Amino acid sequence: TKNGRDSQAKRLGVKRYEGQVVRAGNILVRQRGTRFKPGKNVGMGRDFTLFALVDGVVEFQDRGRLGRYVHVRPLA
Amino acid sequence: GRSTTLMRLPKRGMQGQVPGEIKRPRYQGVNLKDLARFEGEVTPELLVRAGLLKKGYRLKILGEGEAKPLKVVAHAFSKSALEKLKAAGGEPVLLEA
Amino acid sequence: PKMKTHKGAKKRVKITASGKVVAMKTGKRHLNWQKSGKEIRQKGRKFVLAKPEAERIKLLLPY
Amino acid sequence: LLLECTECKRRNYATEKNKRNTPNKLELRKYCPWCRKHTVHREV
RNA sequence: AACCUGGGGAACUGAAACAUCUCAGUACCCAGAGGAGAGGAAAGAGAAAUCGACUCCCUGAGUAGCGGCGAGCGAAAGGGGA
RNA sequence: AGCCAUGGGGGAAUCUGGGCGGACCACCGCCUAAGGCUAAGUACUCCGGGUGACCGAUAGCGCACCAGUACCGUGAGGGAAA
RNA sequence: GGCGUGCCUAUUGAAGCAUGAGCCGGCGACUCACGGUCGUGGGCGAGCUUAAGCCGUUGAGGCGGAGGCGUAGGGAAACCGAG
RNA sequence: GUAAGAGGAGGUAUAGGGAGCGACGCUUGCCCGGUGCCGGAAGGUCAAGGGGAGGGGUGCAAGCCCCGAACCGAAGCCCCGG
RNA sequence: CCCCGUGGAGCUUUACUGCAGCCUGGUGUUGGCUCUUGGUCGCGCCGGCGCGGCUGGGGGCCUAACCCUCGGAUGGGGGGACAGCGCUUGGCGGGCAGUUUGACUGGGGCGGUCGCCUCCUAAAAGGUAACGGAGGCGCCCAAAGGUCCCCUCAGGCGGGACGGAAAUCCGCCGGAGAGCGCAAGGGUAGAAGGGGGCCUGACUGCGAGGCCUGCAAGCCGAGCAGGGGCGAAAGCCGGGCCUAGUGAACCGGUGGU
Ligand SMILES: [Mg+2]
Ligand SMILES: [Mg+2]
Ligand SMILES: [Mg+2]
Ligand SMILES: [Mg+2]
Ligand SMILES: [Mg+2]
Ligand SMILES: [Mg+2]
Ligand SMILES: [Mg+2]
Ligand SMILES: [Mg+2]
Ligand SMILES: [Mg+2]
Ligand SMILES: [Mg+2]
Ligand SMILES: [Mg+2]
Ligand SMILES: [Mg+2]
Ligand SMILES: [Mg+2]
Ligand SMILES: [Mg+2]
Ligand SMILES: [Mg+2]
Ligand SMILES: [Mg+2]
Ligand SMILES: [Mg+2]
Ligand SMILES: [Mg+2]
Ligand SMILES: [Mg+2]
Ligand SMILES: [Mg+2]
Ligand SMILES: [Mg+2]
Ligand SMILES: [Mg+2]
Ligand SMILES: [Mg+2]
Ligand SMILES: [Mg+2]
Ligand SMILES: [Mg+2]
Ligand SMILES: [Mg+2]
Ligand SMILES: [Mg+2]
Ligand SMILES: [Mg+2]
Ligand SMILES: [Mg+2]
Ligand SMILES: [Mg+2]
Ligand SMILES: [Mg+2]
Ligand SMILES: [Mg+2]
Ligand SMILES: [Mg+2]
Ligand SMILES: [Mg+2]
Ligand SMILES: [Mg+2]
Ligand SMILES: [Mg+2]
Ligand SMILES: [Mg+2]
Ligand SMILES: [Mg+2]
Ligand SMILES: [Mg+2]
Ligand SMILES: [Mg+2]
Ligand SMILES: [Mg+2]
Ligand SMILES: [Mg+2]
Ligand SMILES: [Mg+2]
Ligand SMILES: [Mg+2]
Ligand SMILES: [Mg+2]
Ligand SMILES: [Mg+2]
Ligand SMILES: [Mg+2]
Ligand SMILES: [Mg+2]
Ligand SMILES: [Mg+2]
Ligand SMILES: [Mg+2]
Ligand SMILES: [Mg+2]
Ligand SMILES: [Mg+2]
Ligand SMILES: [Mg+2]
Ligand SMILES: [Mg+2]
Ligand SMILES: [Mg+2]
Ligand SMILES: [Mg+2]
Ligand SMILES: [Mg+2]
Ligand SMILES: [Mg+2]
Ligand SMILES: [Mg+2]
Ligand SMILES: [Mg+2]
Ligand SMILES: [Mg+2]
Ligand SMILES: [Mg+2]
Ligand SMILES: [Mg+2]
Ligand SMILES: [Mg+2]
Ligand SMILES: [Mg+2]
Ligand SMILES: [Mg+2]
Ligand SMILES: [Mg+2]
Ligand SMILES: [Mg+2]
Ligand SMILES: [Mg+2]
Ligand SMILES: [Mg+2]
Ligand SMILES: [Mg+2]
Ligand SMILES: [Mg+2]
Ligand SMILES: [Mg+2]
Ligand SMILES: [Mg+2]
Ligand SMILES: [Mg+2]
Ligand SMILES: [Mg+2]
Ligand SMILES: [Mg+2]
Ligand SMILES: [Mg+2]
Ligand SMILES: [Mg+2]
Ligand SMILES: [Mg+2]
Ligand SMILES: [Mg+2]
Ligand SMILES: [Mg+2]
Ligand SMILES: [Mg+2]
Ligand SMILES: [Mg+2]
Ligand SMILES: [Mg+2]
Ligand SMILES: [Mg+2]
Ligand SMILES: [Mg+2]
Ligand SMILES: [Mg+2]
Ligand SMILES: [Mg+2]
Ligand SMILES: [Mg+2]
Ligand SMILES: [Mg+2]
Ligand SMILES: [Mg+2]
Ligand SMILES: [Mg+2]
Ligand SMILES: [Mg+2]
Ligand SMILES: [Mg+2]
Ligand SMILES: [Mg+2]
Ligand SMILES: [Mg+2]
Ligand SMILES: [Mg+2]
Ligand SMILES: [Mg+2]
Ligand SMILES: [Mg+2]
Ligand SMILES: [Mg+2]
Ligand SMILES: [Mg+2]
Ligand SMILES: [Mg+2]
Ligand SMILES: [Mg+2]
Ligand SMILES: [Mg+2]
Ligand SMILES: [Mg+2]
Ligand SMILES: [Mg+2]
Ligand SMILES: [Mg+2]
Ligand SMILES: [Mg+2]
Ligand SMILES: [Mg+2]
Ligand SMILES: [Mg+2]
Ligand SMILES: [Mg+2]
Ligand SMILES: [Mg+2]
Ligand SMILES: [Mg+2]
Ligand SMILES: [Mg+2]
Ligand SMILES: [Mg+2]
Ligand SMILES: [Mg+2]
Ligand SMILES: [Mg+2]
Ligand SMILES: [Mg+2]
Ligand SMILES: [Mg+2]
Ligand SMILES: [Mg+2]
Ligand SMILES: [Mg+2]
Ligand SMILES: [Mg+2]
Ligand SMILES: [Mg+2]
Ligand SMILES: [Mg+2]
Ligand SMILES: [Mg+2]
Ligand SMILES: [Mg+2]
Ligand SMILES: [Mg+2]
Ligand SMILES: [Mg+2]
Ligand SMILES: [Mg+2]
Ligand SMILES: [Mg+2]
Ligand SMILES: [Mg+2]
Ligand SMILES: [Mg+2]
Ligand SMILES: [Mg+2]
Ligand SMILES: [Mg+2]
Ligand SMILES: [Mg+2]
Ligand SMILES: [Mg+2]
Ligand SMILES: [Mg+2]
Ligand SMILES: [Mg+2]
Ligand SMILES: [Mg+2]
Ligand SMILES: [Mg+2]
Ligand SMILES: [Mg+2]
Ligand SMILES: [Mg+2]
Ligand SMILES: [Mg+2]
Ligand SMILES: [Mg+2]
Ligand SMILES: [Mg+2]
Ligand SMILES: [Mg+2]
Repeated sequence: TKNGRDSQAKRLGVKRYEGQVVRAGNILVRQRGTRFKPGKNVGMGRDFTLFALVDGVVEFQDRGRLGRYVHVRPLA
Repeated sequence: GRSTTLMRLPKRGMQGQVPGEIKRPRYQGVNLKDLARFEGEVTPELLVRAGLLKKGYRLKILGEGEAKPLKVVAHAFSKSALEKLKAAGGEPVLLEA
Repeated sequence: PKMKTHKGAKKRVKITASGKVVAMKTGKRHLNWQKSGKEIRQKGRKFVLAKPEAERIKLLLPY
Repeated sequence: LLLECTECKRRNYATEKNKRNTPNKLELRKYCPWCRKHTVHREV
């Protein structure tokens, strides 16, 4: 035939979860598109990679129309 | 069986040359901390006679430690090393000819 | 008798004062054509190895 | 086509990529050398 | 018997194929020397205005370096001795 | 890619000579090619002796014994037992 | 009377109709040299240690520091140096 | 056969070497594009070597030393034909 | 028999690479005389004529090297600076030599495949096989990039000179079924899409901390210093909506400190 083909797995998805302590810069979640939006103290890079901008705890916030956001609540 | 980890690469320049090695003066780092141990008049003669020279072409006192008062004949002094001995001793430089 | 130092590996790998083994970053001489300034810069520095670090130690032994 | 930009009155290069037949013959884009800062870079 | 000197001189094998390379100037064929043989008083060494024939041992040193810079191969000066 | 050696071609000078110090050039220094001889320290063990945390007749040399024998092979050569 | 599928090897699997072995006796296979790395017993310690060799001895030791490892690293290197 | 030489042959194209076919009878057509072989004083390409415009190293200098264009350079291959 | 081993050997050729062998230029052995063309240094004479050394080449004759031969000849004859032979050039070169001639694989061979991306298989983290199902990549772009400002689709129905299934224009409905260079997917109009204005951050020097991971490699990145772009500014810019568009090391090329 002519089929046996596939690009190796990219291992994306939720990397960090809500209620997890995070350093500054830890990739919070790798993703295909905008399956998750940025938020409080959370930036993103060319591949739509979400990552902490501060130290603290992750939190997820669903907002229907707006979409799903993820932020880190600072504290020390 | 595959490419050995020899995939890494030789940055090392000067790695060789036909006639071989170039005869150049070798400076032995000798700290003035061990230098302060004994006291009198430290010269290359003493440090090799018993210490940390070992026929090494040159002597160069330097670094951490506290300088005892005495004449220290060496072939080179660290900038920071010249301070410690200057603050209580003489700075006898090397030869020349 | 008397192990010989592996010259090929001395010519490309310096062992640190502690016990670590360092070498230059791979893939910076040929593939190049136009890679992010990040790449060519990331490739300038040297690194540490892991397990084979111990493998390569067992050559430059007299060294 | 592989392109390489030079510096004016100096000796510095830079990574580039020009187009063969496609509308692009010369490259007069500005750039930043190590000596001093910011000077025009020709193709060459 | 072996040791020695010169003339000629392999392949297996190693390189996890193989051709440079390695095995090795080894194996061996040949001529010659002798209780030894070779070498030997600088058209030398090589960086010290230093050494002072030759051989042999220790070291230098698995250094310098050679190398499909692979596999591997691997000096000399100088220093301690006979 | 010098130094040493030399199969082929060209081809000098005698100390204002000539070789070397890793292309080449200048500087500084080294040494005197194209004839020969030279003991000792070194290598080996057929031969004699001495010693062994060496063997003790399937061991130890192939041979403790009339063995390089008997026997085998055209031959080179193989090679016991006891 | 009850119970009970040789040994070894090799195998996912052997009593195996897979391997090897007639039986006994004797012979027979992880060593040494140099270098390396970890552990361990002990000597010495910012030091530790000798190699050829020489002297002695004739189952005696001693001498011999040349040299090696260690006391500084970093850099391709010049160089700098607790950086 | 390294060579000296020897066979060919103490022969001489009615002879000697190579190849295929295979007494004898009747016959053996077409295709030289490719390959081979043969022929072709032109031309294209082509090595050492000859040449030396021009260029470089060093030196106070005369020099020493190195790089190098055009042009002359066989067979072979391209080309032309059997 | 069959397969396997980066076993062996014999054999083949337009496999690779040698070698013998043969062809070939320069040169040594290697000499004399003469004619003709080009060059070269000095002179007599207006790029040319006369002379010598040196010649390069071409044709001819010569004899004494060298070769052959003739009643053993310090010689005669034949050949002749050619051949042969030495060093060096290039070429033809299975006559000969050393070797190479992949793996997966419902036995091998034949066929097909070999790396990268998307989806499914995959059992709701990640991961996950088969010669399972099904498609792409080995690029493109100085605008298709940056930034500032501005605008928002495809389609359905109605209406309009050429045209009407579908050019372009007005209107009403139209939350995404368009567009996003290209496969597929995730994402997206509260822009990543369409359009202008200024510009070249398709910068240098770095890199806290992470994703992924056997190693090597791949990936994201705040913020710092330098100098700069767009915007009033807060601010964005270290290339393109994102996931392919590729190659360790060695050896060598060009430009610089
Ligand atoms: Mg699959
Ligand atoms: Mg996948
Ligand atoms: Mg960014
Ligand atoms: Mg982007
Ligand atoms: Mg491989
Ligand atoms: Mg440390
Ligand atoms: Mg390079
Ligand atoms: Mg490139
Ligand atoms: Mg960049
Ligand atoms: Mg840099
Ligand atoms: Mg050492
Ligand atoms: Mg071989
Ligand atoms: Mg190999
Ligand atoms: Mg083989
Ligand atoms: Mg050899
Ligand atoms: Mg020889
Ligand atoms: Mg003697
Ligand atoms: Mg003698
Ligand atoms: Mg003698
Ligand atoms: Mg002699
Ligand atoms: Mg002699
Ligand atoms: Mg000598
Ligand atoms: Mg000896
Ligand atoms: Mg030793
Ligand atoms: Mg070598
Ligand atoms: Mg060799
Ligand atoms: Mg050798
Ligand atoms: Mg010595
Ligand atoms: Mg001596
Ligand atoms: Mg000669
Ligand atoms: Mg004279
Ligand atoms: Mg005289
Ligand atoms: Mg004279
Ligand atoms: Mg004189
Ligand atoms: Mg004179
Ligand atoms: Mg010199
Ligand atoms: Mg002087
Ligand atoms: Mg000398
Ligand atoms: Mg003499
Ligand atoms: Mg003697
Ligand atoms: Mg004896
Ligand atoms: Mg018996
Ligand atoms: Mg018995
Ligand atoms: Mg006897
Ligand atoms: Mg008797
Ligand atoms: Mg018998
Ligand atoms: Mg017989
Ligand atoms: Mg036998
Ligand atoms: Mg019973
Ligand atoms: Mg098992
Ligand atoms: Mg049975
Ligand atoms: Mg059976
Ligand atoms: Mg079996
Ligand atoms: Mg068995
Ligand atoms: Mg049986
Ligand atoms: Mg048995
Ligand atoms: Mg040793
Ligand atoms: Mg040991
Ligand atoms: Mg360890
Ligand atoms: Mg120990
Ligand atoms: Mg204890
Ligand atoms: Mg020793
Ligand atoms: Mg005495
Ligand atoms: Mg004695
Ligand atoms: Mg006694
Ligand atoms: Mg050290
Ligand atoms: Mg410090
Ligand atoms: Mg011949
Ligand atoms: Mg004849
Ligand atoms: Mg005859
Ligand atoms: Mg006849
Ligand atoms: Mg005939
Ligand atoms: Mg025929
Ligand atoms: Mg027939
Ligand atoms: Mg007829
Ligand atoms: Mg016919
Ligand atoms: Mg016919
Ligand atoms: Mg016909
Ligand atoms: Mg033809
Ligand atoms: Mg042809
Ligand atoms: Mg021609
Ligand atoms: Mg020339
Ligand atoms: Mg010339
Ligand atoms: Mg000129
Ligand atoms: Mg000139
Ligand atoms: Mg000049
Ligand atoms: Mg020209
Ligand atoms: Mg021709
Ligand atoms: Mg024709
Ligand atoms: Mg294999
Ligand atoms: Mg084999
Ligand atoms: Mg094979
Ligand atoms: Mg083979
Ligand atoms: Mg053979
Ligand atoms: Mg061919
Ligand atoms: Mg040969
Ligand atoms: Mg020959
Ligand atoms: Mg010739
Ligand atoms: Mg020839
Ligand atoms: Mg001639
Ligand atoms: Mg003429
Ligand atoms: Mg003439
Ligand atoms: Mg003419
Ligand atoms: Mg003329
Ligand atoms: Mg003229
Ligand atoms: Mg004229
Ligand atoms: Mg005339
Ligand atoms: Mg003339
Ligand atoms: Mg004649
Ligand atoms: Mg004649
Ligand atoms: Mg004649
Ligand atoms: Mg003639
Ligand atoms: Mg001739
Ligand atoms: Mg020759
Ligand atoms: Mg040839
Ligand atoms: Mg061979
Ligand atoms: Mg072989
Ligand atoms: Mg296979
Ligand atoms: Mg099959
Ligand atoms: Mg196939
Ligand atoms: Mg699909
Ligand atoms: Mg899945
Ligand atoms: Mg899953
Ligand atoms: Mg699951
Ligand atoms: Mg799995
Ligand atoms: Mg399926
Ligand atoms: Mg535009
Ligand atoms: Mg775009
Ligand atoms: Mg466009
Ligand atoms: Mg409609
Ligand atoms: Mg309508
Ligand atoms: Mg109408
Ligand atoms: Mg119209
Ligand atoms: Mg869409
Ligand atoms: Mg944008
Ligand atoms: Mg639009
Ligand atoms: Mg646009
Ligand atoms: Mg724009
Ligand atoms: Mg990091
Ligand atoms: Mg890693
Ligand atoms: Mg990328
Ligand atoms: Mg400014
Ligand atoms: Mg960006
Ligand atoms: Mg893209
Ligand atoms: Mg855009
Ligand atoms: Mg992705
Ligand atoms: Mg290689």
